[PDB]
This record gives sequence, C-alpha cells and structure tokens, in this order.
Amino acid sequence: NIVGCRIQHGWKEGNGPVTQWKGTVLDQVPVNPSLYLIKYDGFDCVYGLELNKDERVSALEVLPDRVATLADTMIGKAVEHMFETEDGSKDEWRGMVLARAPVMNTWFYITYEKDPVLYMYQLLDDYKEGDLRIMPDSSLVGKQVEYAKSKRTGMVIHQVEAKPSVYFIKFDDDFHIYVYDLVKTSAENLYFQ
Ligand SMILES: NC1=Nc2cc(OCCCN3Cc4ccccc4C3)c(OCC3CC3)cc2C12CCCC2
Ligand SMILES: [Cl-]
Repeated sequence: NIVGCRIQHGWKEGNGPVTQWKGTVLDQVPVNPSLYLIKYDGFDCVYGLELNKDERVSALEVLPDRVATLADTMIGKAVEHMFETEDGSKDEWRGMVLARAPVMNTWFYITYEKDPVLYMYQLLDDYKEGDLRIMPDSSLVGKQVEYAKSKRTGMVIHQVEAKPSVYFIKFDDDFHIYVYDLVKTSAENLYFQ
C-alpha cells in the first residue's frame, strides 16, 4: 500500500516534544498487516511501527519521489564491519549478513553480536571502501513469543532464508526488530505459542 513510499511524520512520547522523521517504507508484514518496517533517513536500524494505531505518530504524509528509480554472495556470511569513532580511530563489530533489503535495492539487512537488532547498510559500498571483511565460510513465523527469566510479549515476523534457525521478532513494547538464532544462548528464554 504505502510500501515502497517515502513518508514523513511527527513523533511524540507522552507530553514530550514532537520530533519530525522522514523515511522509507520497506515492508508490510504478512503475519501482521498493521505492522510496517521503516528505514529512517540517516538512522541505521530497521524500525517497526503499527502505523494505523500508534498514537505517537502524527501528521503522516507520503512524500513525492522527485527522482525516478551482484554481491548476493555476501548473504549468510559472517563479517567484520568497521566504522569510525569520535577519536578518529575505527572500531569494528562482528555480525552476519541476513538478506538483501526490500525496496531499497542496494542495501542489506545485517545484525551484530554486540547489538542483535535489525540494521540496514549499503554493504557493497562499505566493502569497496575497505570497511567490510567477509569471513571464510564453514513454521514459527506468525507465532506468539514470550520472554521471561522480565515478561515480554511479541510475535515472530520473519524467518531468514539463508539461516533458517534465525528469526525476526517484534516485541509489543518496542519498535526495534530483534534477531535471534534459536539454537544459541541469546534465545534460551524465548518460548512460543
Ligand atoms: N557507510 C556506513 N557504514 C557504517 C557502518 C557503521 O557501523 C557498522 C556497525 C554498526 N554500528 C556500530 C555502532 C556503534 C555505536 C552505535 C551504533 C552503531 C551501529 C555505522 O555506524 C554508525 C556510527 C556511529 C558509529 C555507520 C556507517 C555508515 C552509514 C552512514 C555513515 C557511515
Ligand atoms: Cl553470554
């Protein structure tokens, strides 16, 4: 519907100030069509919002385009992804390339051990720049999930084709997309229905 569109909207939490956001709608989630995945300009995580019911969203507008519209071997690979720090020095995070992003062609879904939520980057550009090291190599979708150890509910929204024990989860209480490999320790408190 609004998938593939660029959007703008206000955001307000509680009595806080309204901030303005511009982004690109990537996906309307099949198991919950209220849920949209959005890439905001300049922000590297993928966000999920239930736009038709989230009272924090105001003044939702579709923007006009005004401009008219293979490294798939990276998919599934463990990588080391370098980036810049305040001090001028580079650091790196290690992670896994999950998939090509929808809608924004040249972009890839990736997640990281240090922050296992969904990110989206132009990985082939970063590779050409020397900032992406590829390491040598080497349904539950729609179910409810709960985390208790802390009692958090959500839904399994995607399975990663390249690594089928890996799933994307949307928790009811947050707008990040959480990524889990269900055989690992990070997933050991997740239970499904
Ligand atoms: N072409 C790029 N490749 C990047 C790779 C990055 O990091 C790859 C690992 C993930 N980040 C590590 C990190 C550390 C602290 C907080 C959040 C994160 C997320 C990246 O990180 C953001 C900067 C602040 C560090 C930014 C870029 C750009 C996007 C546009 C500017 C350059
Ligand atoms: Cl651990």
